[PDB]
Amino acid sequence: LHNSHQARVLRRRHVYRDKHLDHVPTERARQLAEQRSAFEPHLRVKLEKEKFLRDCMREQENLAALFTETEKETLLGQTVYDAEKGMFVREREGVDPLIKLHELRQTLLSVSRMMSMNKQGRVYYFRAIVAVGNGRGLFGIGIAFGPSPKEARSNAALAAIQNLDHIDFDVGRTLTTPVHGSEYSAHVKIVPRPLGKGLKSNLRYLPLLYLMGIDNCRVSFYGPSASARWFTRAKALKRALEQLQSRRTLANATGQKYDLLVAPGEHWMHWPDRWFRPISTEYARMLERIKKKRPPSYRRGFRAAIDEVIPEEIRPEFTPYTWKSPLQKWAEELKRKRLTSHNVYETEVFLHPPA
Amino acid sequence: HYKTWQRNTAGYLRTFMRNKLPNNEMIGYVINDKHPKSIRVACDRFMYVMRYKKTFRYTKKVWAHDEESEARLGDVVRIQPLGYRIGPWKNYVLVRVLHKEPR
RNA sequence: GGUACGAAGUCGAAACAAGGUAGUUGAUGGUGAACCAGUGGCUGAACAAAAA
RNA sequence: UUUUUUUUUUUUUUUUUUUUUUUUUUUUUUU
RNA sequence: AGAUCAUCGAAUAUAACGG
RNA sequence: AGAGGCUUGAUAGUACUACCGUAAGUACAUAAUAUACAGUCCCAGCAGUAGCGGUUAAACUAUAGAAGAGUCGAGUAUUAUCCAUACAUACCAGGCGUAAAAAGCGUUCAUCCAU
RNA sequence: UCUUUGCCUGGAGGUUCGUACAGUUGUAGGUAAAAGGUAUGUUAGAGACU
RNA sequence: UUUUAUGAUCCCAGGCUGGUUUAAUAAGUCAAAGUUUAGCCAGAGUCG
RNA sequence: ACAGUUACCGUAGCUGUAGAUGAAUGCUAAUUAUAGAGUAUAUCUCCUAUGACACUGCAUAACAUA
RNA sequence: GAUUAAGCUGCAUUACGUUUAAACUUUACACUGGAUACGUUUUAAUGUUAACUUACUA
RNA sequence: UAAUACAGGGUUGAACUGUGGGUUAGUUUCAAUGCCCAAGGCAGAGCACUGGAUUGGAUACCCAGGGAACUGUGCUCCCAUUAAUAAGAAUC
RNA sequence: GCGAGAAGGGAAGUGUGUUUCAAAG
RNA sequence: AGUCUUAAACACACCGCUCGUCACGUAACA
Repeated sequence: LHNSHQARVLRRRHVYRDKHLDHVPTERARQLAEQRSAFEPHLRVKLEKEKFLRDCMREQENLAALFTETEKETLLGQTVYDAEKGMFVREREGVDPLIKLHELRQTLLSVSRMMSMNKQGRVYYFRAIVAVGNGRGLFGIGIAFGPSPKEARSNAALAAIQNLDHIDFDVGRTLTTPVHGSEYSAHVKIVPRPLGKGLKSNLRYLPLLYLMGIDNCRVSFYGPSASARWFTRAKALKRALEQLQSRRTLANATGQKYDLLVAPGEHWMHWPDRWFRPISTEYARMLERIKKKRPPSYRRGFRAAIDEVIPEEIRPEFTPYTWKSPLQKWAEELKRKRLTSHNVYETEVFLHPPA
Repeated sequence: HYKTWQRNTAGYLRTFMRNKLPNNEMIGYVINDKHPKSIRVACDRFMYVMRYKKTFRYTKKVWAHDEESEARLGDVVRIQPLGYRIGPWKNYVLVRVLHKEPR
């Protein structure tokens, strides 16, 4: 830094800087040192150990799991109900039936129109981009084509379902660092928000946010495209924006360091030994360990008297005492009688008078 | 001129310290020692830019005075200011010489 | 002399695709208008194109 | 204008290096 | 008493001292 | 309507400091519309880059065109001014294939950079 | 991923050692699309064959 | 002998600074290259 | 902070929309009597006034002891 | 004749130019000059007029 | 672009050296073709130029002649400007 | 005897200003 | 005549697209 003439006539420690005489630990330098110790013990290598008994004596066991004639000879020889609506709906139609269709939401983005030339005139076909994804931990974008706008929408949604991808979202609904995203001119910067404040984004795109499962975030689009249309480039920005997110459980596993939040205390790292301390003990073998273990001589626990708790109904609030004021006793008596009623208290009446 | 908020940044404070010396002293190398009891000391200063956050360098050639005429061309020396004007060009006084060039 | 915009008439068929018999460019010559002849460079170059 | 023969003058890229053979070793998201 | 970016008007640069 | 100036073709997310779904001008009175209709007909005009006006389009004129469908309000609106909203005035935070951008090839001065 | 040199800001335009030396994109009358390109169609006195 | 691209010679115009709150996990601890309104410093001489 | 520019895709360049209100202009309102901050705002011509009457002090030895 | 030699870098009226360019008070809370004294006193202060381009206001 | 003379660059072997560097003006050489000037000539080619074709109404296309231009120690870099569209360091 | 430019923009570019220090007529 | 391959500044797609001299009119650098 600042290699001026004045600095060059003062930083020189010596007239000659003998770099070849420097002492740096190299690979060959250490190899020679070990060899010098051996008086006139050299490098050796070992080959892989190939044992036939590793698989010969184990492959037979796996055969017993399929030796049955009914599982070996064979080889080597459309609607779903929707009870609150009650109407037939196509089940498969190229869609996984296992996945519940009554738990997802769709959001129409745009309906673009294209033109096609032929020998006679012009042919127009519509298109749409529909994003389908659960609003908890799922997101997806699909694209397709169709002859009419109504048909295009349905076809576009189909691809979104089949291309559903998981996200890395924090349990606590709190991101770590703000992510940034790009494809050509675009920039989509997601600014996190404090817990308990809610979402803040464009009203047009509001539904989109919800669909993503992201809470407490400020999603803003900084010029999705500066040329042509702005719908196509934008499609790929989402994909390469949420992949960069990281949760606590991810960083802690590799970081092997304190990665706790502020409100909870040591929730993911604290692992009490539940298989060493609460180990079972029977009365038949307890007498043998009394004469072998250290005698109990300590004082550090007062609340050390508990056993199997049996559910029991109690009413601590309604408990007359010799120190309660006369008014309190009266007030509690009337209140207790009201809750114990099973004819008037546990009933719902619409009109006030007994009509 | 620097604003009030510009006097607390680390970039400006660091540059200030380098420029600032006891008794407003300066460091430079002599480039002309032709006239009797006269030597021109070339001092290098620094400045900070609040726009691009980068510091540059600019030379400042000044005239000095020597009693014993011990300093010679190409020898880094130390100068001290004075509260007067002596001679047509003389504006500084020598204290000591750090480095000496062979002959 | 030259240049901008609006309207629009006559005289010509230069660019596109090898028809103008490849076509832009540096410096000259020439011709009522597309610009044309020669040398240098480029492809932003079309067709054609091997056994004993 | 064709063929043949025997010594004048100007000029100097036809033949002669190659399957582009390093982890193929590098050219620019999308239509 | 010390230190303490110069900018616009398109542009056109080497000048002053002693043999 | 205690009361006036604007919009009445599409397009614009219409602001942010406390609260951050932890709640009524909640119900009756008390429910409607203006892409109904009138005049001119490449002429008269409007407007915002893109535009409309020929056979009548919510785009020109007109609200006794109906107690105007809307936003402000004792003001409203046009023009003008600047660091003119990420047309990033480009360290944060844009480029140098085809598209506006790398000097014909090379040794040297100063500055910057390097182990 | 890092050091340093050079260059550009949509397209577009200008009077009718002294006739030397040096130097030059910019103070408009006007405009809202010039343009790279993947694919389809069409044309082709451009190549081939049922 | 002295300045000179780190701008020497040289033509026109512009005097320098402060001002409390100021929303957004740009939550500024001084409003972040450059924006102002009571204000500070400073602004030759002459009766011949 | 977002839309639009043939009814395919990178650049580039435009219209409306934010805030700061330190000019001018049009329409309509003087409608209780508790209505404000800054250089108090620029150029040029003719004529009149100022300039001997400007603030204060007789403590400028005054009004002066049954 | 006795010294007889007068009208601004300031303020005001009128007029021209420019889209635009300021006159109405019992002017007495302060600061300050003078002074033995809150013993006097002064337009540079203060309060009202306003095309509101601002606060507050069942 | 066979032979010969002068002096460079690249590859490998030994010795020596022991941080010598990247970029580069107020700088310096070279640099196709065309033009001025100069030297020139007796070959092969051809711009201008009346020398044999035009049209379905106008032409340099197809032959031939043809005094400029074609070797420079010079004046000299306008271009589609000479081996890609980066002069260096790091990851194979 | 004391006070009075309290109505000043005419000069200057490396200047006017700002910042760091110092000042027992 | 029906296909295949390549090229294209046209895609109301060759009755396509597009340029120049001259004539008249309105203006800014005079």
